[PDB]
Formats: sequence, structure tokens, C-alpha cells
Amino acid sequence: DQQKINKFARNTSRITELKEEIEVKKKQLQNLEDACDDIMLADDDCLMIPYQIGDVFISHSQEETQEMLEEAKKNLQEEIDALESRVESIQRVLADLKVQLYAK
Amino acid sequence: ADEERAETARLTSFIGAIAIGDLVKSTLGPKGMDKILLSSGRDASLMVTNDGATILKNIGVDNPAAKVLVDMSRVQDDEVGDGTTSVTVLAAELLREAESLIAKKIHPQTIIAGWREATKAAREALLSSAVDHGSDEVKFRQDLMNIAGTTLSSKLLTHHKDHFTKLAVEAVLRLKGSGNLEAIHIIKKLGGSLADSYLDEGFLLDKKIGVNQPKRIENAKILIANTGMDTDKIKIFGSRVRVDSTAKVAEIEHAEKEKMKEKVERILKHGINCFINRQLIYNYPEQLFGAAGVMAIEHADFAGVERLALVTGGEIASTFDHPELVKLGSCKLIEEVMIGEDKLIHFSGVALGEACTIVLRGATQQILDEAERSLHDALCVLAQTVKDSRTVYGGGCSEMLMAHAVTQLANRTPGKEAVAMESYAKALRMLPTIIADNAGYDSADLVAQLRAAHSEGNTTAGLDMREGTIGDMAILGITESFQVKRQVLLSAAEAAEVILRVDNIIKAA
Amino acid sequence: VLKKLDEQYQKYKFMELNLAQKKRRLKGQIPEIKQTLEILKYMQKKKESTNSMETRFLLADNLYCKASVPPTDKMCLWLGANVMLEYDIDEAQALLEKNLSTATKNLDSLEEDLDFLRDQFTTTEVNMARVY
Amino acid sequence: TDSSQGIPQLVSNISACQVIAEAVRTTLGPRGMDKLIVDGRGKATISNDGATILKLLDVVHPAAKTLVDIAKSQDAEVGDGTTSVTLLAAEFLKQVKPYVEEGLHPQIIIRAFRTATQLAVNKIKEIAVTVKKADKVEQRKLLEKCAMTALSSKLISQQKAFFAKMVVDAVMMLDDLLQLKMIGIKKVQGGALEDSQLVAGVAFKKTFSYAGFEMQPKKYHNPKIALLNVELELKAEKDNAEIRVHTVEDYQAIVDAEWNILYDKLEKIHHSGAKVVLSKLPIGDVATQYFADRDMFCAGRVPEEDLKRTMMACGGSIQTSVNALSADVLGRCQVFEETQIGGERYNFFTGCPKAKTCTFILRGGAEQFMEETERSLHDAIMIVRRAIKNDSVVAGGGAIEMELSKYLRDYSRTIPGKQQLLIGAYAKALEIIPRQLCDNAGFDATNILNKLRARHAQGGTWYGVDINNEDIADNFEAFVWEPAMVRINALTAASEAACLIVSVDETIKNPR
Amino acid sequence: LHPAARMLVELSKAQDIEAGDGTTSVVIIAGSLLDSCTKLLQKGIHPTIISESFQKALEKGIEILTDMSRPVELSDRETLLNSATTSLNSKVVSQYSSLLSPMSVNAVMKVIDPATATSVDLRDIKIVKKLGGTIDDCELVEGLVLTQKVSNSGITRVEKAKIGLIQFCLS
Amino acid sequence: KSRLMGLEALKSHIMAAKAVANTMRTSLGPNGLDKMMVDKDGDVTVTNDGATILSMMDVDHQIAKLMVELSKSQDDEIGDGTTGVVVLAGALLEEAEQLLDRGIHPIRIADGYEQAARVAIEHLDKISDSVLVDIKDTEPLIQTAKTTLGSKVVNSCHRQMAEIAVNAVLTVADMERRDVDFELIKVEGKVGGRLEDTKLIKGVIVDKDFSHPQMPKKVEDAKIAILTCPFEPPKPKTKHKLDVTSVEDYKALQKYEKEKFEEMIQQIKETGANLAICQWGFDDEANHLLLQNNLPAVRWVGGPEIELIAIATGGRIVPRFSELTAEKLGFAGLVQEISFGTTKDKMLVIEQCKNSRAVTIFIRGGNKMIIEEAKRSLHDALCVIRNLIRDNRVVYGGGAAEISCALAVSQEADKCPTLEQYAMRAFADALEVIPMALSENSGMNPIQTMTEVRARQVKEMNPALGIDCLHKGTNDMKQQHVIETLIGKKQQISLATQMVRMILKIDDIRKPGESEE
Amino acid sequence: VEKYQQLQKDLSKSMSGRQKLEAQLTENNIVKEELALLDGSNVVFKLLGPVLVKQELGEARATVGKRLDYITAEIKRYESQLRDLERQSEQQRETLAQLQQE
Repeated sequence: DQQKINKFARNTSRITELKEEIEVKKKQLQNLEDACDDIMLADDDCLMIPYQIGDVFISHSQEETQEMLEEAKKNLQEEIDALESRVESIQRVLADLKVQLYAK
Repeated sequence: ADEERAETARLTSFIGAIAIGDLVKSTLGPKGMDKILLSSGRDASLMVTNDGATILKNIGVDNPAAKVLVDMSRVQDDEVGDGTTSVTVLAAELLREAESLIAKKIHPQTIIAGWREATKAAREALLSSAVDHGSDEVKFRQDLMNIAGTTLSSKLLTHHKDHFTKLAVEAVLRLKGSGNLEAIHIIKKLGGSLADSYLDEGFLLDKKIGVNQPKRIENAKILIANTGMDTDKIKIFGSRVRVDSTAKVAEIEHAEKEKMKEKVERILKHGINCFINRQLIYNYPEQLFGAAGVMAIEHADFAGVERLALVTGGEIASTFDHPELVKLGSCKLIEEVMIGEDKLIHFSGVALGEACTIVLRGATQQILDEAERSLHDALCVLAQTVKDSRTVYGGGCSEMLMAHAVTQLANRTPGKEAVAMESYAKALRMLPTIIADNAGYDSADLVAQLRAAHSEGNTTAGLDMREGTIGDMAILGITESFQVKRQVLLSAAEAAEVILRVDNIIKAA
Repeated sequence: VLKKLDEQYQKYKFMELNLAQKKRRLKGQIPEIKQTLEILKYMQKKKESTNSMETRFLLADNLYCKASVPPTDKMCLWLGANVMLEYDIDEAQALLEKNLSTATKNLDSLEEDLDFLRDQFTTTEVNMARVY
Repeated sequence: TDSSQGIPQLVSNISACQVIAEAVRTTLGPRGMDKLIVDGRGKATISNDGATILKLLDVVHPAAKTLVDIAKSQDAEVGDGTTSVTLLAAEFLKQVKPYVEEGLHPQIIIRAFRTATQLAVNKIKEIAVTVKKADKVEQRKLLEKCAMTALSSKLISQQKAFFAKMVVDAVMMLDDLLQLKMIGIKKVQGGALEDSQLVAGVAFKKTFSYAGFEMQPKKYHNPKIALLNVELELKAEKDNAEIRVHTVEDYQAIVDAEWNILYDKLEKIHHSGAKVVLSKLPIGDVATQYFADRDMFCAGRVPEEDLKRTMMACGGSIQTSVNALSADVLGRCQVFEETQIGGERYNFFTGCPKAKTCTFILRGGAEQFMEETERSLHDAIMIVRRAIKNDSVVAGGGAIEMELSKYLRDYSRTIPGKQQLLIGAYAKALEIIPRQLCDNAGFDATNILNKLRARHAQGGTWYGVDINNEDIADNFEAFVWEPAMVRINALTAASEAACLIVSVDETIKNPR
Repeated sequence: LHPAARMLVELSKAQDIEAGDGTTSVVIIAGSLLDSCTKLLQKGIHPTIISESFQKALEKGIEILTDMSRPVELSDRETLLNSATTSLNSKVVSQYSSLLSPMSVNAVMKVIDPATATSVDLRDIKIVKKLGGTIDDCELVEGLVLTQKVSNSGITRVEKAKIGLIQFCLS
Repeated sequence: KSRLMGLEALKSHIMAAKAVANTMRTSLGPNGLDKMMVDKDGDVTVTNDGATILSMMDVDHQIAKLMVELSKSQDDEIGDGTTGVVVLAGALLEEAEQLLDRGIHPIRIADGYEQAARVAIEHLDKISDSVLVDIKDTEPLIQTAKTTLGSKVVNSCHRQMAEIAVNAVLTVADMERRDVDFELIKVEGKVGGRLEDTKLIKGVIVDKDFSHPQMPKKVEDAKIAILTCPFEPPKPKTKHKLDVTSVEDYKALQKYEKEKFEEMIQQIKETGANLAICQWGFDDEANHLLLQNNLPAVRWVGGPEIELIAIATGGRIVPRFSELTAEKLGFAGLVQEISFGTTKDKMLVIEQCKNSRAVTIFIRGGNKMIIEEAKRSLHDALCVIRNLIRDNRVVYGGGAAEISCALAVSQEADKCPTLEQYAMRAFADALEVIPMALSENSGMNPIQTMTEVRARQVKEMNPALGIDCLHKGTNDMKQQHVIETLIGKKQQISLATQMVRMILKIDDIRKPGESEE
Repeated sequence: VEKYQQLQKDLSKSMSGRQKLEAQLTENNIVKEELALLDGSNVVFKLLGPVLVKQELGEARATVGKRLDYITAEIKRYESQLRDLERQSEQQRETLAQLQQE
């Protein structure tokens, strides 16, 4: 019975779960970003610009309408950097679990 | 593993190497026979050759004596040029002579020791046939047109040979003491006929650039470089690649327009009129080059750029590791001359008078590839003729000469070893039997006629094989190169003794 | 021996399905609590967002009626099981943030422990087989 | 279900048992025409005795399997006498085989087997002499003479007396039961035929020079021994490691951290207390850096067969596992030494807490004359360690076998009927060990037997043949000695298998 | 699949591309020459000798055959008309070659610029099928004749058109 | 089950031994005809050495399967003489059939073959006196390695090779009680320049890295920094992620790492050992930056290459950048750079006057094929000299000592007159097979060849006058200079009688269908 | 054989997004029935994410007209994707089945 391959099986499965979390956050990042550019291009401030918050609406400037989407893109991208900071940490154990099968 | 005994190995060496020697003696001589090519694998495609080297490439060789011959066939092919089919029959002519000795009782170390002494003795007889031709400009001009008909007709080109014969001997004449293949630029190109082929004094690139760039450059300064425009090379000027941000694209989009602007400033500060680039040149630096007078070449040849820095005295920029310390080439005239259907770049008046560019013009791909392979085999021999402007009298005339000298030494020495020297001098006379069979004549008559010639010492005349009659030597068209036979005599006597060395053959495959 | 390996392959695969029944119920809780915070925290009240705004009411899934909003300052949230209480912003805010933070951690802390509860089930069934 | 019965079944069992007796007929002699045995293994296997070769045979005759199992039962007790039970019982069946068609289909022989073998074992211990302390010996000259008896077979001049008294000492130190493989002589390139070294523990033949190999200690007072099972090197791992860069100091971190785990390999058992590092697998170039930096000795590519002998005498075991790395698995000694003999670094493990492997180390700088010395010593150990176990020692070499055949044709006269033909055949088979060694030493083999019977009609003291003096003599006065009990065991075992196979002429099979 | 037989299909193919006619006769001449080869190899003549003798006699035979021939015009359109159709009536198909002889005569006459009149490129001659129409309505249209056009809102008849080419993707 | 009894055993023992002895006897001496090999991968191989071919040939018989380990003992100890032990022992073997066909028992001759081996070894003590002083005896070894080189791999004897090869052995023998270890020396061969190029390296060699000639190409003081720690950024063959905040941050980063380059300098240089060598490699960007910063560094060094320089210097290796001392640095005698080959690049030769733990003869070639054939001539020349440096015992073999002991053993069949006389006769006539076989593969008549030196034994005993195999007509051993080690010929006596003893060891020749299957 | 399911999964994944278009295709025809009744009676906006942007009726007619055309562009490629993946795999069902047998 080997407990290092018990760590080796846990290590490779943690590689898989991290990369999938990056991909779903990248598609949400471009979805908000391309939602910014389309609504600015059509009809800036003429009388009022209604903006959806559920089923009630607020009327204000065109650039503030982007600004709510701009913040969520900032929060999402900082996660993507932190996700890849965990993708890097799951690779260092992978180079070291090969020796620990010979050590203990 | 299968341990082949010596009694079995001699039978295998005799069926292995001689049958290969049967094939190359067919495809010897322009009057000689040919060989159908049968592919050893499935779906056998057929070609008809007058070359034995291609036979080894198509038909697989797995005879252990004959696989030694494949190594010998490669050496005369690459390092020597012509003499591929000649060295392989000649070792087989030796091995046939060894058969009766093996049939008697005779050890091969008798046969080896005799042929080693007989080779060196005939080598001095080969040096006796060394006659200079660089003593005159005209006789060296007469020397080059002699051998140019010999190699090209030996490697399947005799119909438009004479148009290539006039052009090739001119470029070798400018080499003047130094044999050069890195000064003779070899260009094949589809277009025109084989009478449309061209010789440029200098260097050539097949670039159609028109009138957007300067194509007429007088008193050129040539920068030989590999510096691209969109590749973002070494000596960084702006942004580099990075991750984990979304607003850093603006520094990358702006930095490309600065690097292409700066490399125009880099190229102009060389002072050149011609920027030769291995890579693609973008449209915005290209239009900045033609207005000032800087020639722009994109998609340059990987080997042509390196041969350009040699012929012009310049140097490669080493992928923009040298931004200014890279030296410049200089030539007289750069002219765009339409040769055939294509627009060509002619670097004329380069710093090397040795430097030339032959321009091959084939009407199809079938004639164009076979012309260059024969022409490259010719120019290697002609470059060796620049170092040693010497001939030996072909048509088996030198073959009759050295076999007499061995026969004289075989009739002064003959202890144990010169039983082989008697078999040696026959195998030298076995080669003119082939050419008389290549011409298709009485080989027993023509040899014994030629044996009667060199017996008293009639050496200035051997057999002109176009009629098979005896004719002039020391230049005839048939008087061959000194450099060829001294390599062919070296290898054929060598590997045939090595075949005699391998009796302890073991097959483990 | 491959024979001992083959019995542990089938006992590992069958216990994967029992885990997916529990994770999807943990999965189904997460977007429903996710909709509660982000819609509230952006509008924040009729009161907090500075009087009368616009609205297009949800009467159905495809039928929205446009009108002027102005309500009084309360939110009648829905608890479930014959219960509605009127609420305000401060009561509704801190409750759902706690339900927001747990529903991720209910999905995260269990999905590792389910992966080892599967490993308990596959290991248990093979040691009794090799002995008796 | 298949079956074959009667005499054509029975004789088919006999000649099947003859062929395996045709093989081993002089394998106790050093000579014959060799068979290396390759099986579906595909591997090369030779031997010096038949008993190892008999372990290689998958027998196809079940009656011949019975003669194996009795001989393996003789092999299981001593390790010798496997051939003796084999040849005697077959030559019984050889001489009985004509008598069967003459009418020895009855089992009247089986009464003649026991009455023969009861008298014989009453002669063996009777003619044998009990001696341990000093009855004719020096307490050592018993073990000296038998070792000089074995080392006189090959023509070692006077070093055989020097080689004797050394291997006497290896037996007395180890002595717990009849086991010889711990004494097993290591062929040593280097040394001379005049020096010879006895080791109270074990030794390692070869170890290779690594970085800082001579910068590791040579003198210990207690080697704390770790008998590791893994191969160390830096090129055993694969690299995928990742972390963020803002400087070049991060470049030092990825390479050093892959070296600490290699340094973590050794420090776990070094902090457990171990100082001696041993692996039959190689040590890495970077891995042997820390071993010289630890200032603890390492030795890679040591023999695993020599590594097993360390487990017994030192109280050690096999090593690195996932857990339980402590002093409970380590081995101990009291003296470490590394003496380069020839050109190899040759290690000394002595001072062991357990006398479980006492090997003798022979030198000479050879392979052929030293193998001549070893094989005589391997049988010299087999005699003298059994000579300790049994105080009563008889003379070997067919001395007593010819005496029994003298005794029993006389007893054939006293026996009536068909059973005297058994006793005549019983006395017939006894000569079989003289039949080979006379033709091995070079003799008219039968005419020797005729000579030995006259010296039993006139003397009858110990008269047999010599293979090493190459004549006929009294083998006790020629000092060819071995304890009498294994002969008595062989007399019972050869009588047991022979009467059993002839008792079966009816064999039942099931091909389903 | 035989190498002598695989030269035969090459022999007629060269007769197809150089002439297109005499492709049956180019088969029969080669097997006739092989009958001459068997006599001389049984006689004991080297094939190198038999090769160069035939290459001389080939050059020699066409010289005497040229004297047998009579010179005809290549710039007179009418002389080309009489010369072609007499061969066309000599061949099997002349049922449609009657009206289609002078159409071909007017076609080549446009590319007969000199009197030397080189061999002919069929690599400017395009054959275009029209599904209906009549053999009487077959004619010569200059330039090139294209198949089905695909015009979404495009023009049908453009005067002084610019012929363009597209070699790039839109997706 | 088939049992091949006695003669029927020995007929199986004939046919493989008849095959392998006949393929060796065509290969004795410089007139030895070469052995060809097609591999199991179908690869052409041509040697003249048996220990190569017996390792390469797929052995298929108990006799043949023996010959791998039998020729293993000869080549590892002695070197040359792989053919002669096979020719001799098979010639006793085929004669032993004739004795068994005469009715002579196979055991009594196998008893006498060992005693026949004793009196031959007894004769070699009288043959060819054993005193050759250290400065002089290099020259017959210069002549002996001339014979191995000048006829087999190169027709005209590279003089620089045979004279360096006798000098590498005195480098190790003096430190090792007049003996050499074959792991303290190594025949190192790297083609790329000229086949005439041959050097002796007291340590090891590494290819010295310089990235630009505009940056200084240095070599300095005799101390090497045997490092695995980074003096230059290393590369364990993987990839991080790259991210910088600004371009001007990367502009300062070049100024930051330049101070970090000097810190790796000022740590190493204050300890000593200015030639820095690190195991993991790097590109040429910061390589010539460190060359500009005035310390040379070698990149992309092989794994075990840091170990062999450590034992050659005798010192240790520096594991980490924070652990810094001079005992973990190299202790070298000379560190100088010499160009690798003639045309491509340069090495860094690290010689030591301290530890001869890796003394490597370094040869070059203009052909890849010739160098292992050259090294195989050098492998056996470095094994025969190990015999001489211990004891200066030499033999004039090749036809002199073969006919000499064949006189003696045949005389010892008469002096010691008993049963082993035909065993000694089977030993003595088999000794004559060898100088026959030197003339059999030669062009000379071997039947004439055994006659001449036999008359010389009537003339003179203990001959330094045996046959030639250079066909010079001068039959000597001291003026033909064909001289070998007495230990090597004596080892060939032990090995040949070992094999005949080995095939005699059990009497079992029965199989279950599987004893060679 | 993994090559059997791989060509099927690459085909079936394209079909699922294609079946999404067909309900959109019908409702793109529904809105053109409703835009034809509007001529200024009711203006239209555009629902695009969290922002509801003003349109015109001619702006609406081109908008759903484009999205009608983008669906038909993805229909025709699948007809190429259908016949290619069913014919390539049909060749694979004969050859790759023989690989597992011998």
C-alpha cells in the first residue's frame, strides 16, 4: 500500500478542476465586456438611458451604464490571476511526488 | 544468429557483389546499355536509367558484400562526383579474378597483399600519365571542354549537353587557381528552353520586384541580413509578452509601429542601396525603402543569403545581433534582366571574380532536375581540375597502361603475393572490355589491339569508342580527368580486399 | 493480479452516482441565492436610490407592463409555506449574504468529503471478499 | 479415466527410473558430460550435484516421481545422499527386472528388502568410530583432516593444510545447525594463494567510486546499517513546477527545492540513527554529494545476495518503506573496514551481534584455480559441520559398500528361495559408487571390485578405491570420512523407494 | 502490368498528345520493329548496335519520306480547308466533320500569324459544351466561354469589363 | 525425452565448438580476416575481435552460451587473445573425440588436461625473461600498439596514439601500487576534427561556452567551480508564467538583474575557482552578459559530467547558492582551454596534478566509423599494459612460445609417462593449431610454417625467434618485435582448459524436452 | 475504438446548438409578423443584456433579418458536417474494428 500515490491521485485531479474554473470565468469576462461595447454604440444620452436592475429601471449617463459591468470584470479578472496562482502551486507538488515514492 | 562460414561466404560474396557489378557495367558509357527500375516494394514504378547510383536507391541492397559497395558508391558520388558506376564494376572485376585463386586453394591474404602492392605501383603509373594543361590558358580552356563532355554524358545528359558545355567551362575559368563551389551559384528555374540557359558573372536571386523597389543599383552597398519587421527580434525596443491583465494590449499595439519605423532608420544609417532580407518585409517599411533608393527583398533563399555574404565581402547580421557592426557587401551593377518567362535579379561585378551563377532553364521538371545533378557532378570534378590541371587518357587507355606496369612488376617480384598481381592486371584490362561491350564490339579484339599498343609504349592513342576505333588522346573528348581515376583506383582496390577480409559473416537479423 | 484490480473498478464506478445526487441538490441552491443578492445590491431601494425611478413590472415571463414606480419604502419578501412578512433593506441584506457564503462552502466542503466517502465504500467491499 | 496394469506397466516404470539414474550416476564425482538447463525461463542453469538438477526436472513418470520424493526427503534432511538413494534403488530394479518375467511378479522381495537393510545398518554404526573431544583427534584435527581430505582432490600443494585450519574456524563460530550457505566463499580478485582471511560477519565485493567516496569514514565502532531498496538520482524525477517571476532569485528556488526532497530521502533514516547507507541500486551524482556532506558512509551497487546475509547477522531487515523507519529495522556491527584487494574496494562487516553468517574469504587473484579451491571447500564444509552433529564417523568412498557386498552373498547362501536372488541383487547394487569413480580416476572398474573382495576375504577393514590417491586402499586410513548416520538414512531410504515402486504394477490415471 | 507493356501505353499517349492521330498505327510499328530485333539478336548483334542503327535509319527514313510528301500552304485558309477534310473524310467520323471542318479552319487561322505556323497550343483552345442547341449552331466564340454565373444583384451585360480573380476566404 | 549419452553428448559439444573455433582461426593476428555482423536490428558491423562478436552473436548452444562469459574473463583482464582461447580449447575438444574414438575415457583426459595446463604454465616461467624497466618498456609497447593500430584501423600507425596510451597508465599506476584500474582510466573518443588528433586529459573535458567573440573569451587560474547551484540562471526544462506591470519595470529589471549577476560573481570569486560550471543550462542572452561581467560560465552541462570532474579534482560539488565553501569547489592542477577538433569550437580542459581518478585519453576522428574501431584497438592496448605494470613478465608469442610448450608438454607426456599422456598429447598438438592459424588466415602455407620454427627449437630453446605475420620473410619475435605479456598468455592457458573442464562437469545429458529449450 | 464516438460527439454537439436556432428561427418569423403591423403605432427597443436600448422599426426589421440570415448560414455548414462525419466514420467502422480483432 502506497500513500504517496494516494497524494499523486489527489494531485492530478486538482490539476483538472482548476483549469476548468479558468475557462468559465474567461467566457463571463468577454460576455460582460462585449455587452459594454454594443450598448454604448447605439443611442447615447439623448433624453434618458434606462438600465436593468431586475424589473425596475434607472435612467442615467451612458458611461455609468458601462461602469457596473466594468467593476464585475475587475472582480472576475483578479480571480483569474488567483486561479492561475493555484494552477502554478499544483504543479510544484507534481515534480516532487516522484521523489517521495523513492524516499518513504 | 546465422554464422556464415567462409565456404558459404565466398559463394554469397560472389553472388552478392558481381550481380551488382553486372548492373553498373550495363549503365556505363553513353553508348552503353540501360536498366529498368523495379521498385522492391509494392506498386513498382518504372524508370529507365543510365546511372547505377539510382539503381541502388530504388532496388534495395541486402547482400553483405554488396552493402559494402553501397558505401563505396556513395563516396565517389559525393566527394568525387563522377566515378560512381566505374568504381563498383571495378571491384567486381577484381572479385571475379579472385574466384580462380579461391578455386585453386589460395588464401585471400595472398590476394590482398598482392593487390596492395599492385595498386601503389599502378598509382605511380597513374602518376606517369599525369600531364599538365594549366601551362597554357588555351590548353586549360581545352582541358575544361574535354571533361565537360565526359561527366555530363556519363550521367544521362547528351541532347542539350553542348549548350551547358559552353557555359560551365567559362565560370570554372574565372576560379583561377582555387576550386570553388561556394562561388558558383547553382540556380535551377522552370522557363525557357535548354538553349535559353544563362551564365551570370556574379550572384543571382530569383526575385520579381519590378519598379516599386530600385532594381538598377550602381556602386552598390550590400547589407546581408535576416532582420524581420513583424517578428519583434532581439534588442527589444518596447513591450514584451505578459499575462494576467486585460488593459495591457494598448502598449503592444503601439509598439509595433515604432519598431518598423526604427528599423527603417536602422537600415538607412548603414548607407546601403540594397537591404537583402530573408524574412518578409511589411508594406509600410517597403514603401519607405523604394523612395529613398533602398532595394527590398522578401522571402530570400536560406542558402542564397549565406552565399551572398561570401561573394560580396559582406557578412550576415546574425538575426539582428549586429545592428551596425555587420559589414557591407559591394558590387558594381545590379540589373533586372528578364531571362525566360521570369524577372530575375543579377548582381553583376561582385567583389569575387571567381563568383558566377549558372542559370538552368528547363522546359519541364523532368529535364531540369536531371540536368543539375549531372552539372553538379561535373563542377565538383572541374573544381578539382582547378587545383590539379591534369588529365589521364580515358577510353581504357590508362587502364591498358597501368596493367602493363603491374605485369612488369608481377614479372619481377612474384613470390606468394604477385599471383594476385597477375589477377590484378587482368581486372584492369577487364574495364575496357566493358566499354567495348558498351560500344557493342569485339572486346577481345579491341583489348588485344590496345594491349599491343601499350606493349611497346603507344600511350598517346587509345580507343575512341564512338566507332570503337583507336584515336587520339591527351585531349579528345574521351581523355578523362586525372582526379577521377585516382579516387576510383583507390576505393575499388580498397573495398574489394575488405570483402576478402569478411569471411566470418554472422547474420542475427 | 488483475483479478483483484477488476473487482475494485466496478465498485468504484457505481459509488460515483450516489455522490452526484447530493452535489446537484447543493448545485441547485446556489444560483437561486445568487439572484437575491446581486439584484438587491444594485438597486438598493426606492429609498436608497433617490426617488421616483423607472420600472417595467414582471406580470409574467413574456408580458412586462411599463409604468412609473413610486412605492412606499418596504419589501415584502417571500419565506415559503404560507408565510409572507414585510421587510426592510437592512433585514433582507445581511441574511442573504450569509446564505450566499454558505452555499458555496456547502458545495465545496462536501465535494471533497463525498470523494472520500466513495473511497470508503469501494475499499470496504473488497477486503471482506478476499478473506471470506 | 485411463489405466495400465501388469508387468508391461511395471517394467515401463523401471526403465523410466533407469534414465534418471543414468544421469546422476557420477554427479557426486566432479565429472561427466555437462548439461546447462534452459527451460521456458530461457535462462542458463548449471550445477555441481544432481539434487539441484533434480529440482529442475518436471518428471513425466509418477513412479519416477516417487524416487525423486524419497531422494528429496534425503535431500531435505542433510542436503546430500540424494544421488545415493537414487542409484541404489534403480540398480535394485535393474537386476530385478529380468527376474520379473522369470516369476518375481510376487512381492516376496519385500521381505528380503527389510532383512537385508536391518543387518546393514547394524554394520554401519558398528564399524563407525565415535570421536569428538580427543579420541584420536585434537578437537580440530577431525575438522582439519576432512578439510585436507577434500582439498587433496585438487592438487593444492601444502596450502591445503593452511586452507583447512581457516575453514575449520568458520564452522565452529556459526554452528547452530547443518547450514553451509552462510559460509559461502567469495572469489576475490587480488590477494595471493598464501594469504587467506576469515570474516566473522559478511563482506561486500564491489562498490564504485562516487563524489566524495573516500571522504566517508572507514573506521566504525558501531555501524548503524541501512539496507536501502531504492535508486537515487536527480534524473529520476520529472519537472513541471511553477511559480511567478519578478526577479532572477525565483530561478534559484525551483532548482534547489527539487534537491531538498533528494536530501529528504537520506535525512529521515539518518535522524533515525543510521550511518551506513547500502543499496544494490545506483546512487546519483547529486545524491552522493550529500552523502559526503553528511559524513556518513554510502555504498551503491552492492550485491543483493550479500545484502540478504547482512539481514541475519546484524538484526537488520530490508529498508525504506512508507512508515516504520526506526532502529527496529536497522542492522548493527562493531567494526567497519574497507580493504582494497586487487583493484576493487572490498568492505568488511564484522562485529555482528548475531552469529548468523560466518563466511570465509579466499584470495589468490584468480577465477579458475580459486573455483577449484572453493568447490572442494564447499564439500569440506558439508563433511565437518555434519561431523560436529554426529560424533560417530564412518569412512566414505565405497569402503563399506564393498564390505556389505562381501557380507551379503554369504547371507544370500543362508537365505533360501527367490529372496536370495534379491540379496544377490542387493549386494550387486552396492558397487555402483565404485563403478563410476574407478572409471573417473581411470581403472578397469570391475577388476578393482575383484581386488577389494579379496581384501575382504583376507582383511575387510576399510578397503575401497581412491579417486584422489588413484588406487585401492583403506578409505578410513585414506581418511575419507563422513558420519555414519546419513548412510543409515540412505540405506533405509533406498530400500523404501525400491520396494514401493515394485509394489505398484497397477497405476490409475484420470485425463479429465 | 509489364514494363514492356507499360511502355506501350506511354507510346500511344505520346501519340495522343503530339498528334492524337495515328495512335493505332504507332502500336503496330513498334511490334514490327521487335520482329527485326529478334533476328539480329539471334544473329548475335549487340543491342547498342541495333539501337544506333535504328536511330540513324529513323533520321534517314523521314528524310526520304519528306521527298515523298508534297508541300501545302499554312497561311492560305482555303488550302487548309481542302487538306483537312480529305483526311477527315478518310477517317471514320465525317458525319459531323463536314460542317465542323471550316469552323476549325477559321479557329486555327486566328492563331496562324506566321507562315511557319507553330505546332499548336491546345492550351488556348477551350471546348465548351452547351446542353441544348444544334450541331448546326456550334460556333467559335472568342476569349473564353464561362458556365453558370451567380449574380445576387449583379449586372448581366457589362461593356469594357475588368476580369478579376478572388483567392481569399470570407469567413 | 531424448538423452544424448556420452559421444552423443560430445557430438553436440563438437558442432558449436567446431563452428566457433573455425571462425576465430581465420582471425588471429594482423593477417586476421575480419568478422562481419548483421545485428538483430539488421545493422552491418565489421570487427576482427571475438569478444565483440561473441557478445553480438546470438548464441544457441551450451557450448556457444558458455563463450560469452569465457571471453568476458579474457577481454576484461587481458584484452587481445579472444580468438586464441577458442581455437585452442576446441582443438583439444575435437582431439578428445579422437581419443574417445580411440576408446580413451573422457574423464581421464579431462583429469590430464589440467595437469597438461600446469606444465605449460611451468614452461612460461622459463620462457621470455621478466625484467623490463619503466622508461625502456614503453618502447616495445609503443611497438606493440603500433602493431594493433598500424594494420587494423589505420594502415600507417598514428604515432601520437600509441605513445600517449603508454603515458596514461603511469598516471594511475604510481598512485595505485604499480597497477591501474580501468574505471580510473577511460578511452574517450569524440570525432569532429582530424583523425590525427589525440590528447591525454588528466581529468575530464567539457565544451567551453562563449556566446560572442566581442565578449571576452577567458581562461584563468588552476581552480574550477564545480557547481550545481546557479551562477547563471538554470533551466530544469519547464515553464512559468510571464507577467510584468509596465515596460519601464522591465527596463529597470535589466538593471536589477545586472546587480544580481555581479552578486553571483562576488560570492564565487571571493571563494576562489574562477571557472564557473553549472549543470542546468541557459540561452546565450545572459551568458554573454556574464562574459561581459568578467567571469566565464559553461552552460548545458550533462548530468554525470559534474561528478566526473569532482572525482578528477578530488573535491566536492557546491549544492546550493547559500552553502558556499572551497572544499565543495574543485581542486584542479591545470585549467586551460584547447579547441575542440580543429574547426567547430573550444573545450575547457581541467587537468589535475592531485587526483588521477579519471585519466582520459582524448582522441578525435574525421570519421565516425573509424573511431570505435580505433578505440577497440586502444581498449586492448590499455589492458595488456596493466599486466606489465604489476610484473614486467613478457612473452614472445605468436608462434615461438606455442611451438615451445608443445615441445614441453609432449615431453612431459614422456617425462610423466602415465594415463594423461594422451591428454598431454591432445594438449600439445592443439598448441600447434595456433601458429598454424596465424599462417592459415595469412597468405603463407601454414604447413610450411610449423616446420621452420620447429627446426629452430632443435636449434635454440626458449625462442625469441618465432614466425612473422607481416610477410617480411624475417621470422623473429624480438627483431620482428612481436612480444606480449607473460601474464596474458598464462591466462589463456587457464581459460582454455577451463572450458573443457566446464563441459565435463555433470554426467547429466538428459532433458525433459527442455534443457536447451 | 474511440474514433467511433469522437466523430459522433463532434456531430451531435453541433446539432444541439443548431436545434437552438430553429425555435429562434420560428420566432424570428413571429417578430416579422409583428413588425409588419407596426408603422409608428408602437416603437421598439432592443433587449441586450442588462441594458435595454432604443430601436426604430426599420432598425428592428434589419436586426431580426440579420439574425434570420446568420441561422441559415449555420444550417448549411452542418449539412456539410453531417455527410462528412457520417461517411468518414463509416469507413472507420470497417477498418478500426479489424484492429481490435487480430
